[PDB]
Amino acid sequence: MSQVPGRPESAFAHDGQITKSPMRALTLAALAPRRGELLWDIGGGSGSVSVEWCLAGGRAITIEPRADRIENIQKNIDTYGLSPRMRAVQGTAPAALADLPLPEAVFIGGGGSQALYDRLWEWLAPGTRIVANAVTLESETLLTQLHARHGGQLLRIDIAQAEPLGRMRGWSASRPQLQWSGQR
Amino acid sequence: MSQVPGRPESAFAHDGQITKSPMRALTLAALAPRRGELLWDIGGGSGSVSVEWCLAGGRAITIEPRADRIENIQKNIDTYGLSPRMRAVQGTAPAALADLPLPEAVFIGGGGSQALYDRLWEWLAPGTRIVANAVTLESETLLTQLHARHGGQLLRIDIAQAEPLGRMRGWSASRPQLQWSGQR
Amino acid sequence: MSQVPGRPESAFAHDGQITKSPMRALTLAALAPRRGELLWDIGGGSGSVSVEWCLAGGRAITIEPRADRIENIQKNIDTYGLSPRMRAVQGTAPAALADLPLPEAVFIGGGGSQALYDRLWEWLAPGTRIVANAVTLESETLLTQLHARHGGQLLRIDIAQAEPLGRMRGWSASRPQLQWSGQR
Amino acid sequence: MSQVPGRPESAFAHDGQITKSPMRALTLAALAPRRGELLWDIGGGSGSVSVEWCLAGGRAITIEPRADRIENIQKNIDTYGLSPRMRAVQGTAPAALADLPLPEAVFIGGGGSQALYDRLWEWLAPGTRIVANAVTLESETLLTQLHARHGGQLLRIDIAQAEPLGRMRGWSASRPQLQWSGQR
Ligand SMILES: Nc1ncnc2c1ncn2[C@@H]1O[C@H](CSCC[C@H](N)C(=O)O)[C@@H](O)[C@H]1O
Ligand SMILES: Nc1ncnc2c1ncn2[C@@H]1O[C@H](CSCC[C@H](N)C(=O)O)[C@@H](O)[C@H]1O
Ligand SMILES: Nc1ncnc2c1ncn2[C@@H]1O[C@H](CSCC[C@H](N)C(=O)O)[C@@H](O)[C@H]1O
Ligand SMILES: Nc1ncnc2c1ncn2[C@@H]1O[C@H](CSCC[C@H](N)C(=O)O)[C@@H](O)[C@H]1O
Repeated sequence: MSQVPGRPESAFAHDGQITKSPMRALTLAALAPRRGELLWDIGGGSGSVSVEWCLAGGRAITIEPRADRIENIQKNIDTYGLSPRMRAVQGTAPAALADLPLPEAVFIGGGGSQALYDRLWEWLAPGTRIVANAVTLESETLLTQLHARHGGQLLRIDIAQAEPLGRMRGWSASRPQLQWSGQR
Repeated sequence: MSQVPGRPESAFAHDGQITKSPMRALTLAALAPRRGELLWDIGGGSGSVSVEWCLAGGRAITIEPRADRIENIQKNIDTYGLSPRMRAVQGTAPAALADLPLPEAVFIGGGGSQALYDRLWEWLAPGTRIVANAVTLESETLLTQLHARHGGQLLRIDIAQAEPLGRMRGWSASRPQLQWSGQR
Repeated sequence: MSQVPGRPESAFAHDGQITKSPMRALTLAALAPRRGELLWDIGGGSGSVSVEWCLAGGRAITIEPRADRIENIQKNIDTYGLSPRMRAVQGTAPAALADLPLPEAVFIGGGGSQALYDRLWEWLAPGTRIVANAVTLESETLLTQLHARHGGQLLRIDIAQAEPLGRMRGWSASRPQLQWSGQR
Repeated sequence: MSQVPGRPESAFAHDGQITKSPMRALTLAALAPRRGELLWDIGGGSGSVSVEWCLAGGRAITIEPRADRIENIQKNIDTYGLSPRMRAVQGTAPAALADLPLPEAVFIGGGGSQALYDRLWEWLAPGTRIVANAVTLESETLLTQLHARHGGQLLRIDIAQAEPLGRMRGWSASRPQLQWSGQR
C-alpha cells in the first residue's frame, strides 16, 4: 500500500462520486497536511480526500448530507483504522459546521456557495488554509473572485486518459477544473 | 513542512530545470512508494522526485550527467539528511545504470530514448514500475508507442496558473505533458 | 488568394496585435456574414476581422483609438479596395459608436466592459448578432455572465502550434480563449 | 444563409457523423479554396466539408464507402444546387481514387493510413495541398511523422461548449484534435 496520495479509486468504498486519483494527488499537494493538523472536508462524498489527509498523519472531520455516502465514508474510516482521527458527520454546510472545533485547513469538495464563503470568513481563524475545486462555470467565477479578493494560487487543471476506440486509442473526454489554494 | 509530494519548488536547491510542484505530485502518485522500495531516477536534474520519493520512505539512486546539477542534488541530500537513503551518480543512462542494483521503480525525466527503453526492458525485474514524463512531440510519440506495446496508463496533462497581465489576470501559457505509467 | 476567412497573418498590414488566423476563422464563422450586412468592429487593431467580413460581402465600420494602428487598418482598406465597403473611425467605444448607423452584427475584440455591453444592450436592434473573444480572467468572467443572462453559444478554445525545441519539436504555449456568440 | 464556412450542422443532411461547425471553419481555413479548384474529400461522411468548399467556389469529389452516408452527401449536393461541381463517389480510398482527375487539394477526414499516404505521394502532382484531421492516438502520430518528414503547419485544437449541469453550466466533455496542413 502506497505511502503517498493519488491511491487508486478502488482503494475506497464509494458510489459513482469520488475525487479521481490524479486530482486527489493535486488536491493533497495543495492542502499540505502536517502531522496532527485538522481538516474540514466540506463536500465529503466517499471521504477519499479525508482518508489521504489522515494517512498523511492528519486529523479530519468530513461533512456530508447524503446517508448512502456517509456509509461509504464510515467504511473507509474502519478500513484504514482511522477512528478517532477521522469523524463522519451527516449534515449540510454551513449550518453543520456550527458546533465543530476550528481547523487548520479546509477543503471545499462540494457545496461551495457565497453563503459558505461568508460564514467561513466569519468563523475561521485568520491564516486557516483553504483549498477548493470547481467544475461548474459558476463555481469557477466564484474561485476567480476569491482569487481577486484574497490572492493565493489559482490553477486550471486538465487531465485525460488514453482509452479504447475501438481498434485504436482515444483521449477520454475531459473537463477542466479550477483549483484555488489560499488562506483565511 | 508538508507530509506529501508536490512541495513548493523553493524547498529544493535547483537551477531552473526542476519538476514543477503539481507535476511532481502526479508523478509520485504514479510512482507509488512503499516503505524501503528502491528508485532509479534517470535525469535527476535537481533530484526533487527522489527527495519526495525518499521522504515517503523509499531509497533512490539519482543519475545526472551535469556536475553543476549534481551539486544541487547533493545539497538536497544534505538538507533533508537523506545520505543513508539517497545516492547521486554523475553520469549518463544507460552506462551509469550498469553496475547499480535493480530497482523496485524507475522514473525517466531524463533523456528517454528507444535505446534506454530496450535496455530497461532487458534488465528490469518483471513487475518493476515505470513512470515517464514527455514534453516534446518526439518523446510523447515514444510514450504512446510504449503504451501500445505494454499497456499501463497514459495521461495527458495540462496545468496552467493565474498570472498577471497588465492590471488584469491571465492563464500562464503551458504545454500539455504526457505521462506514462506501466510495469515490467 | 483564399476565398474563406482565416487567411494568413501576412495578408494584412499589422503591428503585432492582429487576431491569429485560426481564431479569425472561428470568429467569422460565428459572425456569419450575409451579403451587404453591416458590422461594428470594436477594437479594430489592424482590422483583419473587418477585412475578412467585407471580403465575404459585408460592409463594416472599424473602431480603433490608436492612430498608428488606424494607419494599418487604412492600408488594408487600400490593399483590398474596400473603401466603398469599409470605414475606419479613430476613437473609443462607446463614444465613437454614438453617431454610427446601427449594425446587423457587432464584434468586440476591443476593450469590452460592462458599460459597453449595457450601452450595446440599450442601443441595438433586437436580433443583432454579437461576438466577443476574451483572453483575461476578467473578460472571460464577463462573457460567462453575458451567457448566463442572454444565452447563445459560449466556446472555450485552445489552439497550439508545433514549434521548434532544440532539435526536437514542442507545442507552443497557448492560452485558452473564450468566445461568446449571441444576439439582441 | 452565411457567406462563410462554419455553417450550422443543421444546414446539412447527416447521420450522427459530421465535422462540427467550428472544426469545419478551421478545416476550410487550412484548405484555402480558390475559385474552380478541385478537392478530393477522402472520408466524406455527410460531405459537409465538400459542401463548404464548393460554396466557396470550388469543385469537389467526395469519396465514401457507406451507402447511407452517400445518400446524405447527395441530398446536400441537390439542396445546394451543386451538380456537377460536386460528385458523390461510393468507394474506398486509396483504391477508389485510381480513375479520378488530379486535384489541387486533398482533405483526409477519415481513412488515413500509411497506405493512403504512400499512394498519395505516388499519385499526386507535387505541391498539391493536403489537410488532415486526426482524433485517435495512432492517427496523431501519423500526422506528427508527416510533419517531421514534410513540414507544414501542425495544430492541436481543443474546443468545448458551455452546457446545462443541471442548475449550473459545465464545459462539454472535449477531445483534442490534431490537424496537419501541408503539401505534396
Ligand atoms: N452544502 C453541502 N455541504 C456538504 N456537502 C455537500 C453540500 N452540497 C453537496 N454536498 C456533497 O458533496 C459531494 C460531491 S463531491 C464528491 C467527491 C469527494 N470530494 C470525494 O473525494 O470522494 C456530494 O456527496 C454531495 O452530497
Ligand atoms: N542521458 C541522460 N541521462 C541522465 N540524465 C539526463 C540525460 N539527458 C539529460 N539528462 C538530465 O535530465 C534533466 C532534465 S529533467 C529535470 C527535472 C528533474 N526530474 C527534477 O525534478 O529536478 C537535465 O538536468 C539533464 O541534464
Ligand atoms: N475602448 C476601446 N475602443 C476601441 N478599441 C479599443 C479599446 N480598447 C482597446 N482597443 C483596441 O483593441 C485592440 C486589441 S484586439 C486586436 C485584434 C484585432 N481584432 C485584429 O484582428 O487586428 C488594440 O489595438 C486596442 O487599441
Ligand atoms: N478508407 C476509407 N476511404 C474513404 N472513406 C472512409 C474510409 N474509411 C472510413 N471512411 C469514412 O469516413 C467517415 C468518417 S468522418 C465523417 C465526418 C465528415 N468529414 C463530414 O464532414 O461530414 C465515415 O463516413 C467512414 O465511412
